Amino acid sequence: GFLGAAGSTMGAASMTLTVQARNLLSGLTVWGIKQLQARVLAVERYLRDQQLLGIWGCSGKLICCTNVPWNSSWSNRNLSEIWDNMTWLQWDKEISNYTQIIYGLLEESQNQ
Amino acid sequence: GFLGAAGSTMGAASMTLTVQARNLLSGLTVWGIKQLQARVLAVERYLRDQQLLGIWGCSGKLICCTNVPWNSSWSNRNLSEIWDNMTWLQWDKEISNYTQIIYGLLEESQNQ
Amino acid sequence: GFLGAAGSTMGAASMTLTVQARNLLSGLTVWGIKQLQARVLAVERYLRDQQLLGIWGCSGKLICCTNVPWNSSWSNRNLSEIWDNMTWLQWDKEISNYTQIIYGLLEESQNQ
Amino acid sequence: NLWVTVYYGVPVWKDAETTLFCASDAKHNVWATHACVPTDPNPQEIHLENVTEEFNMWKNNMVEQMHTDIISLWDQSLKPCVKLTPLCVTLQCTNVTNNITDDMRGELKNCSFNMTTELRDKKQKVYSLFYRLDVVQINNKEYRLINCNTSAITQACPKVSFEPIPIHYCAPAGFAILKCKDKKFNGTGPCPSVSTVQCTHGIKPVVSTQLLLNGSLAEEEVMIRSENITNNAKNILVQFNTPVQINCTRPNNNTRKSIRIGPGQAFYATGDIIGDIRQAHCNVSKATWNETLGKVVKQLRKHFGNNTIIRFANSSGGDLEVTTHSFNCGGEFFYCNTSGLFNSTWISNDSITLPCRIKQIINMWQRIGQAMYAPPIQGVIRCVSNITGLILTRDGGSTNSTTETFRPGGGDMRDNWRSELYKYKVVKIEPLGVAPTRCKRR
Amino acid sequence: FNMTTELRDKKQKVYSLFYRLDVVQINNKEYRLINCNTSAIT
Amino acid sequence: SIRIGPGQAFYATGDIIGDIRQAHCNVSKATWNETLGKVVKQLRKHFGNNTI
Ligand SMILES: *[C@@H]1O[C@H](CO)[C@@H](O[C@@H]2O[C@H](CO)[C@@H](O[C@@H]3O[C@H](CO)[C@@H](O)[C@H](O[C@H]4O[C@H](CO)[C@@H](O)[C@H](O)[C@@H]4O)[C@@H]3O)[C@H](O)[C@H]2NC(C)=O)[C@H](O)[C@H]1NC(C)=O
Ligand SMILES: *[C@@H]1O[C@H](CO)[C@@H](O[C@@H]2O[C@H](CO)[C@@H](O)[C@H](O)[C@H]2NC(C)=O)[C@H](O)[C@H]1NC(C)=O
Ligand SMILES: *[C@@H]1O[C@H](CO)[C@@H](O[C@@H]2O[C@H](CO)[C@@H](O)[C@H](O)[C@H]2NC(C)=O)[C@H](O)[C@H]1NC(C)=O
Ligand SMILES: *[C@@H]1O[C@H](CO)[C@@H](O[C@@H]2O[C@H](CO)[C@@H](O)[C@H](O)[C@H]2NC(C)=O)[C@H](O)[C@H]1NC(C)=O
Ligand SMILES: *[C@@H]1O[C@H](CO)[C@@H](O[C@@H]2O[C@H](CO)[C@@H](O)[C@H](O)[C@H]2NC(C)=O)[C@H](O)[C@H]1NC(C)=O
Ligand SMILES: *[C@@H]1O[C@H](CO)[C@@H](O[C@@H]2O[C@H](CO)[C@@H](O)[C@H](O)[C@H]2NC(C)=O)[C@H](O)[C@H]1NC(C)=O
Ligand SMILES: *[C@@H]1O[C@H](CO)[C@@H](O[C@@H]2O[C@H](CO)[C@@H](O)[C@H](O)[C@H]2NC(C)=O)[C@H](O)[C@H]1NC(C)=O
Ligand SMILES: *[C@@H]1O[C@H](CO)[C@@H](O[C@@H]2O[C@H](CO)[C@@H](O)[C@H](O)[C@H]2NC(C)=O)[C@H](O)[C@H]1NC(C)=O
Ligand SMILES: *[C@@H]1O[C@H](CO)[C@@H](O)[C@H](O)[C@H]1NC(C)=O
Ligand SMILES: *[C@@H]1O[C@H](CO)[C@@H](O)[C@H](O)[C@H]1NC(C)=O
Ligand SMILES: *[C@@H]1O[C@H](CO)[C@@H](O)[C@H](O)[C@H]1NC(C)=O
Ligand SMILES: *[C@@H]1O[C@H](CO)[C@@H](O)[C@H](O)[C@H]1NC(C)=O
Ligand SMILES: *[C@@H]1O[C@H](CO)[C@@H](O)[C@H](O)[C@H]1NC(C)=O
Ligand SMILES: *[C@@H]1O[C@H](CO)[C@@H](O)[C@H](O)[C@H]1NC(C)=O
Ligand SMILES: *[C@@H]1O[C@H](CO)[C@@H](O)[C@H](O)[C@H]1NC(C)=O
Ligand SMILES: *[C@@H]1O[C@H](CO)[C@@H](O)[C@H](O)[C@H]1NC(C)=O
Ligand SMILES: *[C@@H]1O[C@H](CO)[C@@H](O)[C@H](O)[C@H]1NC(C)=O
Ligand SMILES: *[C@@H]1O[C@H](CO)[C@@H](O)[C@H](O)[C@H]1NC(C)=O
Ligand SMILES: *[C@@H]1O[C@H](CO)[C@@H](O)[C@H](O)[C@H]1NC(C)=O
Ligand SMILES: *[C@@H]1O[C@H](CO)[C@@H](O)[C@H](O)[C@H]1NC(C)=O
Repeated sequence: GFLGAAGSTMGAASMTLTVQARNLLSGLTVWGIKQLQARVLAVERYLRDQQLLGIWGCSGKLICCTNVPWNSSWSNRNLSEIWDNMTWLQWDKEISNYTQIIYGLLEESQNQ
Repeated sequence: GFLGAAGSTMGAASMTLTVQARNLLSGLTVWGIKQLQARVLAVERYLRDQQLLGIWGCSGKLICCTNVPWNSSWSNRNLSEIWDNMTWLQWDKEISNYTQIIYGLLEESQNQ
Repeated sequence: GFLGAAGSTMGAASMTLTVQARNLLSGLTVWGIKQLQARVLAVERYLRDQQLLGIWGCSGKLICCTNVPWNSSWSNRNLSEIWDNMTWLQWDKEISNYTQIIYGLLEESQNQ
Repeated sequence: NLWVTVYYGVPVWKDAETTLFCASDAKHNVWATHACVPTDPNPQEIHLENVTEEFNMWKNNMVEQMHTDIISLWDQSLKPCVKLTPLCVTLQCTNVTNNITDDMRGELKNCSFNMTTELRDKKQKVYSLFYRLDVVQINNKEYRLINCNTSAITQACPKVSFEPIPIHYCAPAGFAILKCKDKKFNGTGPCPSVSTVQCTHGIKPVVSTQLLLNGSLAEEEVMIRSENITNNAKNILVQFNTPVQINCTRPNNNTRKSIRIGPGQAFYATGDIIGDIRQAHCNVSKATWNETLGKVVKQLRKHFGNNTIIRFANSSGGDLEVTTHSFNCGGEFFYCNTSGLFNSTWISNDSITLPCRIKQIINMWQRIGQAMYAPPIQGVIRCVSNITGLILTRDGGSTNSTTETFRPGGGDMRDNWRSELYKYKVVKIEPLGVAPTRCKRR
Repeated sequence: FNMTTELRDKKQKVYSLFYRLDVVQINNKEYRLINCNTSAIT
Repeated sequence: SIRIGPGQAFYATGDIIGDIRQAHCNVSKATWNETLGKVVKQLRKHFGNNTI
């Protein structure tokens, strides 16, 4: 179920995105205020993610293709050893350096 | 206006969906906290419905056609006695048993 | 950055919509309650705007073309003196009278 | 070739419970209506054509929420007011003379005592007047306040008024309030004429026993409502068609004196009554009451037979609150004796005068551990009100009883606000449906 | 010891049993609660 | 119960009927010995095999 494919390859974990997608929205006065703030913060994080997806041109989608070509300087590995010999936790650690450049390229490509 | 077509047929109530749609979002410390929780709960319900619609492939729509064929074991009535001789309150009471099967079929059909 | 093109023409300010779009969502017990209400109100305003855009048929867009023709009685200025010799603050003050008619026309045009 | 089509915004609802919020028309009041949202001038009411609903008067949650809100507001209103802890001392009391009447003999007492000052070094000898119901003798004579062995007394803030004002209950987003428009609806069952709203009509939280005051009137006939009419352990709610005017008064000219009991703390005592001393009382019309009772028995003869003798007697046992008509007339709490109203039998210009009593130490909501002291009001007091309902209970006469006896009841305030929130229910909208069409996704 | 009554006019002589760890002697004998120089007891 | 004010009571100790004895706890000796043996056996993995 939830986070079940955390140890599987990137390809195997691409077929269960809905499980993680669903578990992000609903899955005295001192304690009452504390619990309320968490519920507001989850909504805010969800709305920020949705706004980013909509700005990129990918509103209402779990997998979305773009027109931005992949620079070989971000990663030189081929598709056989990325989608079949790696997990998302390892991929994030590898591409954590180039994330902002890719996000900016996506935004400016969609706008223009 | 609001809930005006609750006694009309299913066909007549399909032309006034926006009236109900827009009346779901905005239409001491003890009492202050109580009112805040209701406003958070309405937002949470709205966001859950929107996420479900987006997952089904129907984001930003009031009426949405799908690729899932209608099983005759869910209901045997023809279109003449459903859209012209029936209300939504009666239709819900009849198809309440098969709702989860249809929802799962919609999700797995959109994903694949 | 934010509100940078408030003195520029309407044409120049049409290329920086995402700057204003981003700065609308995240950019004792007495004070704790006051701050929470501000965030809830901002979320509600954002959700109402998004629902209106979705109803108009413009879900997940910053610029959206419609099928509603422009009535000459709303404004008689030509495109050369609107997008090149005018700002949005002046345009709002002129078309504030006809906004509701245009909104109703957009809704009834999209529904039909 | 049929396909599933999804519709968002369909008119479907379910039964639900939620928190409704308060609204009031657009300053010192017990029920803080300044914090409630202002009300629209012309509310929207949408008649739902061809819609039949099911209502249950006796399983409504708006009544529970209203009771809780009223209790909470009453408790909140008493926080910043003066505590009367130094008033639990021994008083030396004498009887009151100088132009009392025969019926007022022994009802007032003149009590002297020692009280603290603004300096924590000395005392002052002061005196006041107390009603007989507020002091208990401890063996002139030595008395003490009735409450100084069970609870503590808080003095009501004199700037806050007890006047009830209408309030409206509103439903949040995603909920609606269904309202029954049937004119002969008896509380439970199907209502075929239904409308939808978001706010209820202005309801005044009037607290009274044995008689409903300043309320709503039935449109056609006198209405009789009960959860199980054959069960004598249930109460009977009677709603009038026309109101019965009642005039209540306290005729004594009272004086108020302020005594400083500490730094920034004062106590309002009764001074001297200038003139004569008489008994507070209420007047009702005899002919109007007779006509109303005739209509009530006419409506009652539809559940118990056509040849049964129906007689009205008075209350049977209990404390002062439940055996008397207790109400509040401009800051003073009245307990009136209604033995002249419910005393008659029915077989198939003038006035009625009800004597009343006044009390100053008040225990509300049938609770213990908290008491309130009502400061005296200056001058003569007069009020006029409408009787618009009744609460009755039936005696379980067994062994082939051909007569029925009804006695006034009350005590539980949930039945006071159940006579106003009896035609409303709360529903939750479910705007998602699926149906077979002939459109396929492209 | 002497304790206040429900009336702010008189006292009552009462007694109780205390463990040795709860009372400190102040120079039968005169004792006091261990806490009545540092804090209040609820 | 001693009434110390309007609606306030204080719960004092009265008299102890019978004899007066000391409160105490009992633990098992063999079980405690076995547990201490296991604990010292596990402790001897960080400080050596010949340490007392
Ligand atoms: C049922 O409804 C009737 C009609 O509304 C109601 O009778 C009203 O009672 C009130 C309270 O006694 C009366 O209002 C008072 O009238 C005079 C003139 O103003 C004064 O005694 C009062 O004002 C003084 O006190 C106020 C309190 O703070 C001060 O603000 C003010 O400055 C004055 O000092 C007060 O206004 C009202 O006049 C009557 N109305 C009629 C038509 O007689 C009755 O009480 C209700 N029944 C029940 C059981 O609640
Ligand atoms: C209540 O008793 C008080 C005394 O406790 C009375 O006040 C005194 O009345 C006498 C007789 O008229 C005067 O000489 C005194 O000056 C008054 N004051 C005091 C402080 O003693 C008072 O009249 C009594 N009131 C009633 C209504 O009987
Ligand atoms: C209303 O109350 C009456 C009694 O006043 C109930 O009738 C009783 O039913 C029980 C069995 O449930 C019988 O043993 C009693 O003899 C009945 N009493 C009488 C006087 O006939 C009746 O069931 C109640 N109605 C509801 C709906 O609860
Ligand atoms: C209630 O009615 C009584 C009786 O009419 C009024 O009391 C006084 O009655 C006497 C005769 O018994 C009349 O001479 C007086 O005129 C009446 N008093 C007044 C002030 O008129 C009593 O006042 C009435 N009370 C109310 C509240 O209306
Ligand atoms: C209660 O008091 C009202 C006035 O506050 C009385 O109404 C008056 O009645 C007299 C006598 O019939 C009429 O002359 C007046 O015109 C009435 N005044 C108003 C404003 O209507 C009423 O009769 C009293 N009720 C009772 C039962 O005594
Ligand atoms: C109901 O009415 C009866 C009859 O009037 C009241 O009984 C009277 O009680 C008083 C003392 O309160 C006695 O002096 C009378 O002799 C009693 N009358 C009879 C006929 O026995 C009874 O108190 C009333 N109940 C109430 C007011 O709750
Ligand atoms: C309520 O009123 C009735 C009728 O006036 C009272 O009954 C009278 O009570 C007095 C004493 O208060 C007796 O002397 C009378 O004989 C009673 N009358 C009858 C006809 O029995 C009743 O006591 C009052 N209730 C109270 C004062 O609590
Ligand atoms: C602690 O008390 C328990 C019982 O509460 C003791 O267990 C009992 O031991 C006796 C003697 O061997 C047996 O007959 C009982 O059957 C036991 N009872 C239960 C419920 O098992 C236990 O021995 C006591 N422990 C110590 C250390 O004294
Ligand atoms: C007030 O104090 C005086 C002086 O101690 C005392 O004699 C008297 O009994 C007290 N009570 C009164 C006057 O009620
Ligand atoms: C308080 O005193 C009254 C009058 O003596 C008595 O009836 C009552 O029981 C007392 N209350 C308590 C809680 O003991
Ligand atoms: C009392 O009844 C009269 C006559 O029907 C009516 O005008 C008035 O509004 C009613 N209500 C009050 C609170 O007096
Ligand atoms: C109320 O009316 C319903 C039918 O509408 C009936 O079943 C029920 O017994 C009635 N209750 C009373 C107390 O008359
Ligand atoms: C009450 O007494 C005051 C003070 O003497 C006086 O002004 C007022 O007129 C009196 N009210 C009456 C007699 O109704
Ligand atoms: C009330 O009506 C009854 C029944 O007609 C009658 O016996 C009685 O005398 C009337 N009372 C009055 C008019 O005071
Ligand atoms: C009771 O008597 C009245 C008298 O008007 C009559 O109308 C009604 O039908 C009777 N009810 C019966 C006999 O059940
Ligand atoms: C009750 O009614 C009877 C019969 O008219 C009468 O004698 C008696 O005095 C009445 N009791 C009252 C009014 O308290
Ligand atoms: C209690 O008060 C009495 C009378 O003033 C005093 O003699 C005594 O020492 C006090 N303390 C006690 C009995 O512990
Ligand atoms: C309170 O009294 C105890 C016992 O005499 C003493 O040891 C302690 O220091 C005192 N505490 C303070 C804060 O003086
Ligand atoms: C506990 O173990 C020690 C160490 O072996 C031993 O000397 C002692 O006698 C034991 N105690 C018992 C068995 O009660
Ligand atoms: C300590 O002695 C134990 C005895 O079982 C042995 O297993 C272990 O290897 C020894 N550890 C050393 C020598 O470090």
